[PDB]
Amino acid sequence: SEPTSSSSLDITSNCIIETPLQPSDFLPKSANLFPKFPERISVDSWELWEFDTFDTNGSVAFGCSLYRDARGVEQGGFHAEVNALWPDGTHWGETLYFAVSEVVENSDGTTGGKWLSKDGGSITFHIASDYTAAALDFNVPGKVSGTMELRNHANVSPTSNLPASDAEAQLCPGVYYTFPMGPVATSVTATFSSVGANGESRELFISSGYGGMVRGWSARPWPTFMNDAYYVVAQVGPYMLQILRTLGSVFVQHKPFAVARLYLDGSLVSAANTVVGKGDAVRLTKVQPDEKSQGLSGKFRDGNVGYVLEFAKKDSEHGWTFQISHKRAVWSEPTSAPGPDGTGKSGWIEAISGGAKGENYEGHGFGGQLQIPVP
Amino acid sequence: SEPTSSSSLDITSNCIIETPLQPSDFLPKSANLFPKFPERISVDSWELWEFDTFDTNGSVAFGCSLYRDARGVEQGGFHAEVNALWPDGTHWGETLYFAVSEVVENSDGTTGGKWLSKDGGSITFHIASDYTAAALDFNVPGKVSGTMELRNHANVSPTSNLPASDAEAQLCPGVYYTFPMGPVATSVTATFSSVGANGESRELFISSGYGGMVRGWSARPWPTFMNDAYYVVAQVGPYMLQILRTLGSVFVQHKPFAVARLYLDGSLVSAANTVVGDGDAVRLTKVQPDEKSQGLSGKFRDGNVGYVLEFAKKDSEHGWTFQISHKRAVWSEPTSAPGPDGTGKSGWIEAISGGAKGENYEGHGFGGQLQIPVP
Amino acid sequence: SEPTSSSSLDITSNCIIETPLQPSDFLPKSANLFPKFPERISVDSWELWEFDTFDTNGSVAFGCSLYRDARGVEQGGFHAEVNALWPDGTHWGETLYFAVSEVVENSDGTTGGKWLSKDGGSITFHIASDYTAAALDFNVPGKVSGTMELRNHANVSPTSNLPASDAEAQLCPGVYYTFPMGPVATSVTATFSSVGANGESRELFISSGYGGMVRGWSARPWPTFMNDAYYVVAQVGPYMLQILRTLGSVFVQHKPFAVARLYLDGSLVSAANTVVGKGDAVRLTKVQPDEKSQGLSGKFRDGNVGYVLEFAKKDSEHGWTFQISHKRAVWSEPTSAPGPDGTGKSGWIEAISGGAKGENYEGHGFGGQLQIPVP
Repeated sequence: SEPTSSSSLDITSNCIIETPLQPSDFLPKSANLFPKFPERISVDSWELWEFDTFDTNGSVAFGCSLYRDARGVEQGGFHAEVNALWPDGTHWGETLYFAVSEVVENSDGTTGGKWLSKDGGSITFHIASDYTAAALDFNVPGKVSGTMELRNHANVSPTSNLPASDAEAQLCPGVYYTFPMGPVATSVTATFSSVGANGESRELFISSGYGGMVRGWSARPWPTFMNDAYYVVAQVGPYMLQILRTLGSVFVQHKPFAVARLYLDGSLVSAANTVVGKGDAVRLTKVQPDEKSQGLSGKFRDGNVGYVLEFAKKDSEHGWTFQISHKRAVWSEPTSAPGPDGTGKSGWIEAISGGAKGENYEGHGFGGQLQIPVP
Repeated sequence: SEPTSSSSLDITSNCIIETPLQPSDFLPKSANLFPKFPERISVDSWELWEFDTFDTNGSVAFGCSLYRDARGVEQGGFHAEVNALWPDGTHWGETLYFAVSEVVENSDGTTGGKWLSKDGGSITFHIASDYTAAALDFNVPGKVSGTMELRNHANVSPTSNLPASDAEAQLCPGVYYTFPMGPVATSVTATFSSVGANGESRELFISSGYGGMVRGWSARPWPTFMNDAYYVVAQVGPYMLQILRTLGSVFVQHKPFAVARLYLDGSLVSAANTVVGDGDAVRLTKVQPDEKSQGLSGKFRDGNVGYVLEFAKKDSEHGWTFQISHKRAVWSEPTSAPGPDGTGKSGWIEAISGGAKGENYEGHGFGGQLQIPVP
Repeated sequence: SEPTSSSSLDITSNCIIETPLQPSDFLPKSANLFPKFPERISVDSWELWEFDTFDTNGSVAFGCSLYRDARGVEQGGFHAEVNALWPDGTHWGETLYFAVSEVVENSDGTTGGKWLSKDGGSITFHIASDYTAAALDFNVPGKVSGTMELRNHANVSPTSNLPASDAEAQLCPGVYYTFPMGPVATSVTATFSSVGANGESRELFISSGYGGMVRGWSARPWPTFMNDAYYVVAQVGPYMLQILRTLGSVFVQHKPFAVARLYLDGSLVSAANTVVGKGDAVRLTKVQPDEKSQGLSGKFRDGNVGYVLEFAKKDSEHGWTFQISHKRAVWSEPTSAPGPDGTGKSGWIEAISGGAKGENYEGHGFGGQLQIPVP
């Protein structure tokens, strides 16, 4: 509970270098929660600690992505992307900025994080030494206050499933993207200062909610390996799934990449770090509204109404397939100038069905898709 | 005095490396005229020493931008952009390539530079230890010979206004763009061997010309932080202004940046390193021909006939506003294949008017705009 | 003899770093066959050992490009492009991925290479210490087995013609592209398990064939310096020519580059490392089907039916001009989504004629062109 490792960066006091930085090495069988760029970042480098929640029916969602990268220097802070959805369709969403990001590892092996702004507002996290619990405290004046908790209850420990090699931790060479907590039950108690029309509103998820945690980092900037991405975490009957799939920019010859994990009754049954042309592999196919009647489209040039997600087992014909349809729109922000080819990012409360061949379990997910106009 | 530090690069002998280099650190309250990549240029690094002049009436102009740029090296050497405009509208413009670029700092604190080619041809500059004077000598056989001088006569020294921090010296992280001489009186006496359809011309500005000097450098190549730029140096009654404004490419999330300086009869009255986001800030708005009748358009996809330039003073409602109209075309070169979306660069002898509330000064500027086909 | 230098890379074990690596320095008057990134590759770097063959009549072709390439590693391993063409027009072509790539230099000065996969399949090469002979062995289960030989019989040695400076070995700064064996006679005996309608077929090129060898490497990825390339090796009467000619992407301001060599009965008579507006220069002009009736087009947006290739002496005004027309299609693969601006790569068995003024020699070449969808 005394700090034994400490990284503290102040984006307003010269911690950005304009040439590449190599991160600290990946640690096998660790959740690698301590920053990999501990003293300085480059204009390219990024680190992500992400915690999302939603209730079992998908009527409410609350997510928080904490970043260290240089995108927010002009706003004076590291990014904290906070998004909330109520049962009535109201959405609250902001990129919040915090001049200081401090992450410590304590002697007991717990990890603490603190995004701190000059006015004293903060978002903090605290993660158990064995990665089975995470707690966030929000204290952002005039924006959002409250708490979020994620807990793993599975039989097999988080540690048992942690990547043992760089390949198992990687989206692609040099891009690390990991789901170290696996299946989590969630709870939220939060208050938002102004929602919809200048009014305060509270939000609750009770210890019975779903969600997921993401730990990611890279020296490589996103445009150099992707121009389209999809992320979701979901519960579909007894299945717990989590996936990031990128579609490459021209700088990786438009190659797709994915990191994906599938649990069944709390046990890992599929781990994929490759796309169907190591462990397993995944295929992710966009669904168009001329193919499937149910599902919203986002507001930009990507008109898909959902996806088909297939987990293919290495040895066999036995796999798992999930139909994902966009059920409720969360966030929506452009990533280019408007127009017929304008791109953007859209968050979703997904309706998902499927499982093994013949199965038709039904559940929900929380995630989002993004394009940026990189060739 | 003899040279006390010396940077000499020669395109025949390993002057460029295929991986990134961090420049030497920015020096506070210095003009930073000595090369920031003194032993070798990197795959993407560029350094700029620029000296532009025009006469009080805008009838003649003469500009020279000296580069150490990996792009120029790939194209033949250390390069100089040289552009002249005569009262009848004839333009002379060439990119000149040199095998050797040498910059020294001397014991007395002066800075000397020499772009030199095999055949003896050369462009040299000599800058005073206190940056109040700069002299160029042109001796390029069959192209141009003569001299250029800039002399600052302000009672407040150039050093007093020099950037004291990376913030004040930067367009954006790692991109340095500075106007260390401030307001200068200029003169030029040059002969050009062939102008128009046959024929030698002299070109003269009497010490009572206007213009300005630019010192810039970065490890980051221009396409990674911009795809559209406007630069101008101008005199408008008692005002002397200098501004670069970039609009970002996808690689900086389309963020706009600016470095701008406004002097009032020799004293700095507004310093901006930020764009207004609806030191001080600047707003730069393009003007289209359906809005304003007076002004030329460039020959490429950017159809604007000028700009509105506003300096917004921190905490005040009252700033300065300048109307910029494209009066005379200088240089015009494509930067993509031609077509409806073809990009290019255009130089201008802009007609500029305005000032603070109640002011209507009128003057001229020398500048240019540029697009490149990067999303 | 025993290895005195060894570089062995394994995709299971930290073979690629996510930040730039500088290669080992170019060695003057060496074929530089040992890997320039010997301990690991970077996420940008690539290295090429390429060996191509065709018969004198242009009825059959067999080529093998061996790579260590970050893009290939991202896509499965150290890759080999293997392409074959039979007299009836049947083409066989695959990209093969290998877990291990090993190159050694032995005490006798020979260079040995081994692309090796988990199942024991391999492609090996062995190159003589004076670069006059090279032999490849293919042992790829279910794909291809056999041998390819290249031998130089010129009275002037390969060593006499090797580049002596970084400039003579370069396409552009930092991109090395070399033809160290010069003119070679070739021989192939190969068997392919499945070609056309699932049928194995043998392929024979008697020690009376033509072809060429390429050795290239760079820390700079292809999109950052090109978006269109043409490569060919050919025999036209007593002439043996070899050229790469790239057209720049926006990241090198669309500048064209070339590396080209022309031999007359075994002696180097033109070495060009520059495009027509140091040694000589080359001009490479596309020919359109509205200009010339004979010649195929590729299947993508580049509709050319051939090229005009001119070698220009600096210190005279004669040179050599060759007419290149696409005779037979070898490989054809898209490099973008399909459509009116869809790009791709096309291999060809070229018909080539020409020479100096008053010459009309006729022969054949093996090569290809490619575009990548980078502005």
